Amino acid sequence: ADWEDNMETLNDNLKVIEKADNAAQVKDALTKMRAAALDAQKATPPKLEDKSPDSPEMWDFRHGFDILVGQIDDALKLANEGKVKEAQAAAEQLKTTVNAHWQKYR
Amino acid sequence: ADWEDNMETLNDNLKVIEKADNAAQVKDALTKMRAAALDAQKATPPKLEDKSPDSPEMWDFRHGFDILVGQIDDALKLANEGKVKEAQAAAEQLKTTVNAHWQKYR
Repeated sequence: ADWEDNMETLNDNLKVIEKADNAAQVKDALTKMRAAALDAQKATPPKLEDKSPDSPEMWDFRHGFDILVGQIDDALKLANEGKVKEAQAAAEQLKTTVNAHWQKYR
Repeated sequence: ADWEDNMETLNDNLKVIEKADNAAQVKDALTKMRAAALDAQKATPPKLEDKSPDSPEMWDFRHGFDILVGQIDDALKLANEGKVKEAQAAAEQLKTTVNAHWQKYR
């Protein structure tokens, strides 16, 4: 539940989704990502330790993770529709944003 | 806390933000919208009462409100930066998505 471990779970489950061959594996990885993205929004990365809870920086942080959760939800939509290849593509598109957020708040 | 009340809250606070003449008014209305959107996302909307909670339609529902929350976050970012004109503009962009979600799931 600290921010780095949640970012790792996001990062690791991206690789898992790409190597995934079946729908259960993709859905499991997306479910783990959604949980990790919501838990990461409750955590404090180093660049936010000294920032007020209503600071623009905190709101920008929350924005990034709420959008990420929204995108993982849409990937879960596709997966549950039986469009698993589309769901994997949707997830893979998150890699640069996950990595960008990882570095921004490091 | 049902979905209809929360959608009404999103609707009416959009007009509050439109007519606001000070920063606290916009920030509080966005705060009320955020609470309404998150509370509305925990609910089951009328259109989906007959659907599994793991259904693609429910993930699409969750995706829409997660994106909406994400956008409210960014408007609160802007308002707390003291760019209330920009916050108002960002909030106007939600009136479209609020109304579309209300129409889809009512």
